[PDB]
Amino acid sequence: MKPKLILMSHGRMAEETLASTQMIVGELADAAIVSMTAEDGLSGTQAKLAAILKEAGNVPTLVLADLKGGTPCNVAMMAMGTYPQLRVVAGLNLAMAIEAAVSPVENVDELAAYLTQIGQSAVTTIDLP
Amino acid sequence: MKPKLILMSHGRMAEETLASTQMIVGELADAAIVSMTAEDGLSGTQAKLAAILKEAGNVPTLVLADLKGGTPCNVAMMAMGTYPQLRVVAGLNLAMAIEAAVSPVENVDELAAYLTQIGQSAVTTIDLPELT
Repeated sequence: MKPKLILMSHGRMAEETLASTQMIVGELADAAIVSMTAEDGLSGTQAKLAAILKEAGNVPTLVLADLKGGTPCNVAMMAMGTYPQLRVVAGLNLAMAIEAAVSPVENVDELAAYLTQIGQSAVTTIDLP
Repeated sequence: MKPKLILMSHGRMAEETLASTQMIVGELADAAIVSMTAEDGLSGTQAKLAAILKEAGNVPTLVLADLKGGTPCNVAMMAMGTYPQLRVVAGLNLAMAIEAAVSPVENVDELAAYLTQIGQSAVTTIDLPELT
């Protein structure tokens, strides 16, 4: 067993990140997606996430959110008041999604910490000789 | 800003990253995009970036690439041998794109260093306060 994965973003970034991840790891990438439109706002985004979390119930779950302090990330954070096995990591990049897809890490806290280090290590300037 | 921006990725991730950025910072967020499809491979990806870089000439430019070691990033890296004022940062996330879009930083090396720091700081585990 493995935490369930959800990618959340403004607009269609998260949906395309999943699709891009599938170019590298194929069907191993299978996260649920919350794509906040401008029509959604806070309440629409909350409802979208709530439909996913309600359908899963009290199971280890990790949201990879696009951006600290954006409405999608805020909504994921506020859901942690309800779901004790939900964790959230912000700053979604493709390395994080690939590693989340392939990681055998079971524990949701360990997975969050690992993907946090992965995502940070993935950001570098490409420095030529 | 100063440097021209290019976002590059496998698939349409870069494309939608720009769209999301514009919806946060406004219509002034601008970047060229390379979307490497499953049919592109090396030559097609090289050609897509070359069309953009050739159009702009020897102008300070920053590529924000999705993933180190991927073909999009490698293609950007290879272009640096031809374009002396091009730099590349890998690990694109939304915070990096927002900050790039509004940054008034004119020097390319300063801008790459800044966005590297932004992109790393952007990645954190999120917690509700506990104050109850």
